[PDB]
Amino acid sequence: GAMNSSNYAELFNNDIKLFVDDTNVYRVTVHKTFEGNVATKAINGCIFTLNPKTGHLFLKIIHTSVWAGQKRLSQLAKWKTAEEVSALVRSLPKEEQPKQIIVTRKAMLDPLEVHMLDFPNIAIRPTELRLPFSAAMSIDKLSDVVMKATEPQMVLFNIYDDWLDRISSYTAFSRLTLLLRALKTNEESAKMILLSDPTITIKSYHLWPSFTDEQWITIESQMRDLILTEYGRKYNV
Amino acid sequence: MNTVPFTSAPIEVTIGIDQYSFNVKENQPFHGIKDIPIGHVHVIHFQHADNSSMRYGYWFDCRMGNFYIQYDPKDGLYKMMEERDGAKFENIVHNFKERQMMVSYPKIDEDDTWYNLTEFVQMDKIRKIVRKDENQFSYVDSSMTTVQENELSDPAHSLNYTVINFKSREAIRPGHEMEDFLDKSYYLNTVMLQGIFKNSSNYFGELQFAFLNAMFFGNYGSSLQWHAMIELICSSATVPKHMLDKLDEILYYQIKTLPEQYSDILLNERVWNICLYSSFQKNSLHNTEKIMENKYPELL
Repeated sequence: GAMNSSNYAELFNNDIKLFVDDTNVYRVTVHKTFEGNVATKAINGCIFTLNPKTGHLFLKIIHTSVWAGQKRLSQLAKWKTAEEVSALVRSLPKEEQPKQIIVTRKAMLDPLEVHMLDFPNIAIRPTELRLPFSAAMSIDKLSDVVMKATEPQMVLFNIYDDWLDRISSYTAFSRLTLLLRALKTNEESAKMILLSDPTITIKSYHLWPSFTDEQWITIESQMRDLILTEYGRKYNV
Repeated sequence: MNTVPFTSAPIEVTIGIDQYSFNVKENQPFHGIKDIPIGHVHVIHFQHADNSSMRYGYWFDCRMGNFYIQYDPKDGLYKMMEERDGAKFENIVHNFKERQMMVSYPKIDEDDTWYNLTEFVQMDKIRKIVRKDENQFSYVDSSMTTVQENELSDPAHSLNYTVINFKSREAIRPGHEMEDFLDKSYYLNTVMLQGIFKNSSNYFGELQFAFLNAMFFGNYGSSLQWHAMIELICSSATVPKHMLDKLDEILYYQIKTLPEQYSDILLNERVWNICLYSSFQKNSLHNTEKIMENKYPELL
């Protein structure tokens, strides 16, 4: 059943699994019409599909053309997410197909189950974890490829860069969730923390800066401080 | 007007005949039920005074043979049996009637309740759901599981209701996943009506039979089947107008006949709220919505 704090190590075992987050699939700006009514204008979106063990990210870019002439878009977005994940699984060799898919939002369960009826051995699971994958569009290189897309496109990334050369997949996932949680709580502050020192750059083939082991400990500390400050504010405590 | 004689009543038992019921005392001179209306299926049913566990009973149609009940002290139940000797049977019944040892099927002339509950139920369909081909009558009880329940364990004692599963390849056409999940019209009209039941009369017959097994025996799998058949129609955007009008009548008499005290266990909150207030057919079940709102407003 549900993925929680109790069964967290299961993410880093040798059973292939993917997280699917649909929170950036259907994106809009809300605006006033000439007549003073309100209207939405869709922008490019993305499915965030991640192997938490390998760091392999299957970023499917959802171009605004997919919404043209469609009704009830927030509902369609769940089914289009389910279609695209099902298409990805069928495109993978058998030995690369996941044994489990964990959806970050419970509303994805029925759409994904129905699209994966052909795969009765792949378990579709919810999670009780509050994962910050919505902040994926705060990673500059991922935001850039989504906004530039002129057509439906799949782009492959490693969201852990080369971290697994030095740390385990448990530690790499913990670093990722902390960076994304910071970016979600205070984007400006988080980005300031990550770039402030101009001598540490992002490699052309990476998403995050090339921090030494010591510099990551300082960064990780600065992100925890940012998250607690913001929390005191949010709740007056 | 047909008769189901009883050899004897050696154990204290509540006896049901359709929607009626009578208490019989241990060794009471009871020799059966007369004046049973020809033209309908009927169900005779039993609950022992000493074990109000296992309600059990027999579906039968008096046009298909001469049936009687006899207690079996070994298996410890009232059994239905067929008498093949017509002259022995007529002579048994005539004796019991002359001695006035039979209860009279107590139908009010104005009262269409039983017709309304069994309109589409046919013995030949019952005998395909309840398989025991050496008998012309069908045994059901509280505990019997459905083919569907067994999949999710003695196949001979199963209820072979048509399997309905909204998240099955049968229900969902490849490439029409969202369309077919949110609008069950293809599953209702092509797979179930044209494909399996052949017509709406067979579909309604199974729906009515599942309800009656749920109500008379508290059979849980039957209750699941009744709700699933209602939900498949209410969740379809495109249903023939005659089917919606007839469904409204069927459900009205089912809700009217349900004992008031069993609404907690026999009615599924989610299905009824969805069917009356959210579904495509939310506005198509006027009679059913009015009786449900006036008799069970707590459920909704």
